[PDB]
Amino acid sequence: FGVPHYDETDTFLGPEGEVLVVADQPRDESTLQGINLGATFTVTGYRSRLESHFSRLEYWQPKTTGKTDFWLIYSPDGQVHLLG
Amino acid sequence: SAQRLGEIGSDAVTWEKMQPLSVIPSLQSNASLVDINGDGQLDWVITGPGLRGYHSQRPDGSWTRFTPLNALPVEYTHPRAQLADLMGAGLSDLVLIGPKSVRLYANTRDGFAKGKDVVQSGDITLPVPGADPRKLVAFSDVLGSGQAHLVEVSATKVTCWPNLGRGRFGQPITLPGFSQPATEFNPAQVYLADLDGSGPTDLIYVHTNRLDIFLNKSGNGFAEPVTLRFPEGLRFDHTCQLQMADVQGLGVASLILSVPHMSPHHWRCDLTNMKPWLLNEMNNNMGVHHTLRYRSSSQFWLDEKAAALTTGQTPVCYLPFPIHTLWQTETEDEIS
Amino acid sequence: AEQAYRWELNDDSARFIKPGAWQGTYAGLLAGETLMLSLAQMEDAHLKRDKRALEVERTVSLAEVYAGLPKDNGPFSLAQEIDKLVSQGSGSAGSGNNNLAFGAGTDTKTSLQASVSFADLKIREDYPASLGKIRRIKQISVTLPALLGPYQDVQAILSYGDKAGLANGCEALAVSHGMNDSGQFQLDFNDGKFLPFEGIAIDQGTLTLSFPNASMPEKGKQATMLKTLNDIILHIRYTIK
Amino acid sequence: NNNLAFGAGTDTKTSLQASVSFADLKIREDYPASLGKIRRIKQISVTLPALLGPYQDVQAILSYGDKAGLANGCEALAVSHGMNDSGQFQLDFNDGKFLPFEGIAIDQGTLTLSFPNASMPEKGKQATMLKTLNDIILHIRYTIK
Amino acid sequence: NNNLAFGAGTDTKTSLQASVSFADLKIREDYPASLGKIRRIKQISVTLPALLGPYQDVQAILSYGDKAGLANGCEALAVSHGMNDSGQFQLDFNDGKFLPFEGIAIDQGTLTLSFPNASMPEKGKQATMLKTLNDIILHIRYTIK
Amino acid sequence: NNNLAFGAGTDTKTSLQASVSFADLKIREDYPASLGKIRRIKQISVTLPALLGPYQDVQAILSYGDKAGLANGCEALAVSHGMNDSGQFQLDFNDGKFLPFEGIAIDQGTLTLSFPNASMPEKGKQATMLKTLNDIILHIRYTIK
Amino acid sequence: ALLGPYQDVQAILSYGDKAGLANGCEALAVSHGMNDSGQFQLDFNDGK
Amino acid sequence: TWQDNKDVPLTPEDDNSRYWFNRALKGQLLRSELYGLDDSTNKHVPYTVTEFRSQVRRLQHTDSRYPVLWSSVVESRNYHYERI
Repeated sequence: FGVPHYDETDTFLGPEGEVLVVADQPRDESTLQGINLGATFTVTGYRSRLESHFSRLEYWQPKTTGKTDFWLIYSPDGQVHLLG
Repeated sequence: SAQRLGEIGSDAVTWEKMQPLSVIPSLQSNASLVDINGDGQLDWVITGPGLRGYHSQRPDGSWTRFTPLNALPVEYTHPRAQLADLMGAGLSDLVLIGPKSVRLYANTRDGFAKGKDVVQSGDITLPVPGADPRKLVAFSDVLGSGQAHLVEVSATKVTCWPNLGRGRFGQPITLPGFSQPATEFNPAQVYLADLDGSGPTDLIYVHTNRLDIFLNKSGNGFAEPVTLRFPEGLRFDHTCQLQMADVQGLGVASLILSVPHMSPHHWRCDLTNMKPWLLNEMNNNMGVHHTLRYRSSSQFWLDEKAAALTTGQTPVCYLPFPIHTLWQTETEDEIS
Repeated sequence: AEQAYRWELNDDSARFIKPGAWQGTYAGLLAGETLMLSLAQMEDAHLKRDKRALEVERTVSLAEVYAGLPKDNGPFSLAQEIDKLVSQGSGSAGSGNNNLAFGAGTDTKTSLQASVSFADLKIREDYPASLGKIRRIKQISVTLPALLGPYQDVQAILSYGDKAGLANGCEALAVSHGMNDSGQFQLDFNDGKFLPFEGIAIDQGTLTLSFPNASMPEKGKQATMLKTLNDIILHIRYTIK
Repeated sequence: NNNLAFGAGTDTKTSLQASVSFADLKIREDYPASLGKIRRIKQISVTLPALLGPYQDVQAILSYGDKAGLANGCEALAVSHGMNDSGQFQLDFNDGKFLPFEGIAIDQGTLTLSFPNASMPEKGKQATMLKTLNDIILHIRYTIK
Repeated sequence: NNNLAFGAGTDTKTSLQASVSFADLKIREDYPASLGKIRRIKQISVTLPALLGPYQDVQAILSYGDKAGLANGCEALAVSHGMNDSGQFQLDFNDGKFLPFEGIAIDQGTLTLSFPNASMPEKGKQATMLKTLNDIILHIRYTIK
Repeated sequence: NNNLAFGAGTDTKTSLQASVSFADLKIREDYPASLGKIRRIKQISVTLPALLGPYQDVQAILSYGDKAGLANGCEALAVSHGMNDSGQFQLDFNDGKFLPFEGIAIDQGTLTLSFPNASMPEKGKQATMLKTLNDIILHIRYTIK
Repeated sequence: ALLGPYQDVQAILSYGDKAGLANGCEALAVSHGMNDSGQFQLDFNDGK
Repeated sequence: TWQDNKDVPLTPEDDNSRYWFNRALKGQLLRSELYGLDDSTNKHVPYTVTEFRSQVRRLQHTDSRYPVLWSSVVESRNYHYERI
């Protein structure tokens, strides 16, 4: 529906081509699997508008300024994927 | 309206005898039929002194009773104001263009957003439509990106300013390959259409008894033009029209010329019989060959409609999109 | 001319023409000259009272007005009440001078009409008193956002039921197509004559708009066109001085 | 004389006003002295690049602060729609009467534009509209002698 | 009286003219005699379907019959755009003066249109413009009395 | 008389001027001598192809370099926008008065078009306007008799 | 939609009881077909 | 709607909701028939009829612009006629 704002109002799509609804409340996290990320990240869970897999997606944002963001996907079969 | 000509399944298409319509939107003045909502319907949009609204042409051949707009820009009717998708929403935004900035009011479907003045960066200077009678200024997807870009066509070159959204444009580039003598060149003779059909819009120049097609190399300039000739007597002048539409349901626009003189006379030119670049053959070199054929969704509609005509039904198409679908395939065994 | 003078200026106290210009004793000699002077005096007064009044265009949504009636008056949706009324040729909506009804006169029993008071429109609130106290109507246009059959027109009469010093025939206006319609085939402000409703005060008086043969049970004509009408729009041009 | 404020008059307190000095606009400097030193206003039109809702009309008046010898009513102009607007239903340069602001030197004086019912918290009406406005544009038609 | 030719006058040899016969046009037979026998031209406009550049003008003069029966200047009409052109910068039926060709009976005489600078070997300018002239359309406004 | 220059007057040094002779426009040659000899200008309109945005005006003046017999003010025309512009806010061929440049023989004298305050080093206001000026088009309405 | 811009209509509209009309007001020329009239210009303020 | 971990029958409110609920089912095969094409009288009956009943369960509806829905075929049939 148009060029993104590159801010919190943007709607994101998951890999299957679908709207990601904030699924849950944000939390902070400084590590991942024990790795010190070097920044505090705010982590928001997401779920696709139309469900068909029930994977959980997370958007991590570098609350501590200086790092970049990233996304994680937690697969129903236990796989974990990191993107961007 | 349009109808299947001949037997159901025939590729032929014709037109129905014009009928008066049972419902007229009224409020004819200061209005036009456009999909302002971007809903897949056309809205008879009226503007003026307390006139802020529309009637809607429903796909079922009926009308929505008058609906007001939530917000109409004062400048909506301003001379030189354009309607174009500059937000990228597929909605036509209202915009005014000067050489260094644009004024845009985003189309929010039910009306327009508070507009903003967008200042262009650097040395980017925008063409201003109407600024120079010798040049054509228009929005077109000359890059084949799915978005219209602002383009200027002169006798010697084509310059284009990429649409970056919200009325912002990128650094202009030159698209070489288009050329006409400066003396002969006249924007009125310049047409834009994706005759190729893959996305980038081709540049077309019309001459009496002939037409030059400059294929658009995906925004990288143009091919040397193919000159086509018109049939004897099909002369072209300033009163003559040129339309481009997929009247044949081939997924490719055909060209139609008309001569209003001595009763309107019309001619069509097809450049194909099939949509270019679709995958239509496959062969594994182990004796198995495949062939694929496609048809516009609009052809299937003509037949759905035709069947209804024989069953006395009045079906409704809810899809104003003449997109190809796969129609037929075959698998051939080279051995047996 | 004296009456025209008074009307234009919103001042009916003015007087220039006096009796006795014609004296029987003197056989009326100089009666003409006497009148010529009075006319010049009138003209002078006109010129010295005139000003370039400001032109204000104010549109009105009837539906908004009816929708907005005080609870006590009983607000309603204009479009909805109309449809009930074309089906019910004996019904009514609204109250006071802000309502819908079929006309009472025999000729009007199948005519659906709406009425509204200027007092409720309260146009005066748009501008400070200090900008001019006299606010009077110049011209009223009508728009009817409804659908029509193939070549069907729409019939209606706009009128002011409070006719007073208003010039003969200026108590009413024809409507045929809407779209900023008027009672003229050609609207011309330099016609030299007064336009319908011209000189009516902004603060008071009642207008009505009548659609003949709006009763559906009687198989009328407007009944089916009214069915598709979502609002009534007035375009009221008035001036301030 | 180049500012924004609400009007001081009792029934103008909720009217938002904007004002500008013609001297500060320096229109005069746009043309050479040799073309003549008499540069005066013939007419002013007004454009208001805002958005209007279904029945939202513009309530605004443009006026010259000092009547300065003008004929009655020439001190001001109404605005109703905002696109190259004017104070009269028909603009006619051959009308025969003087137009609003006609004869004012472009050289000086303060012009003001009034917007009644602009105060939002006091239940304004134009106030909603005014928020959608991006600029104020004047079209000053003047002549040189 | 239905032909094309280059003119024979001193300054007409590079000018190509076309001409037609009113008698052959037979406009008269379009309506019944019972309507009145008098049918006369009020005005003539010209359309010249052709392809001209943004600033390329048409050079052509329309003229008729024996000028002796006409008011001065009514013997001819200028053509410049070929777009329902009249020979006037402004067409006005209430002008008070006779229009070009006004009062000519539709029944007779020869009408002609002349294009100067039409000889290609002489480097005429109309000479190349005319390669795209598809037709000459006359629009005749006439009336029955 | 076919050149460009900055003006030499005291208030013109920042004014870019264009000058053209009438004689070299060779208008006369468009039509046969036998068509008429008195060929004089009735009205001139001006187009200045340039990137003038929605509210961007242009200050430009066209004048006759040999005022002689012209009524006061007919020596010049003021361009405000450059799109078939003209010498008045309302054009009316029935105005009752003579138009700018009216009566000038089509091949005599010279015209000059000024662009005031346009020199870039001087921060002329129009300097950026001229950067986009791609031509100067004159539209001359004249008559033959 | 009967005709295009370069085709003409030859037709006459007339009223039977012409007795009360001024000479020529008994009929209307038809030649255009689009809200036309029997005159080249229409002006309701015309003195005739 | 999913409530207290129960599959609860729902009348889908207004048009906004109805839209998302119906949207969730797009592309779902609802019926399929296999019909022979020959000159026998059996050409007037299918060999088989397959039917599906789809459902949509509402799971989340915080950001109401894009409600989270899940869908599947709740039930299906297979009729065998053999053109009888």
